[PDB]
Amino acid sequence: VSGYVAQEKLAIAERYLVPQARALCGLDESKAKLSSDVLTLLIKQYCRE
Amino acid sequence: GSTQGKILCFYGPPGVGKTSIARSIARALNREYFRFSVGGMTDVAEIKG
Ligand SMILES: Nc1ncnc2c1ncn2[C@@H]1O[C@H](COP(=O)(O)OP(=O)(O)O)[C@@H](O)[C@H]1O
Repeated sequence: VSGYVAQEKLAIAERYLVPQARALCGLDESKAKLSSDVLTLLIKQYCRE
Repeated sequence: GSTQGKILCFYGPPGVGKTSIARSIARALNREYFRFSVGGMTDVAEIKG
């Protein structure tokens, strides 16, 4: 297995990561939306790994 | 809703009141207090047994 491209992390995190952590805090999407724009800013800036 | 976890740390020069606020929060939330130093510990018998 390899690493991941900057854009690639977006398609991961919107599906396979965000809902999981949403189940960790026990909320549903109805009250805690997180747009794509927040995700691209996150991965582009705050985490280079 | 429910209680939620997160870990937290305070840091600064010794004796700033770190542990003091710890216990103060412990009696704020009403949770029980228990210090556990781990500076320089090595053996696994004191952590896992
Ligand atoms: N704002 C504050 N209010 C009350 N006590 C303080 C404050 N700042 C520092 N102290 C004092 O600093 C000392 C440090 O204690 P503590 O936080 O319990 O452990 P540590 O030495 O690891 O910081 C305590 O005796 C405490 O009274």
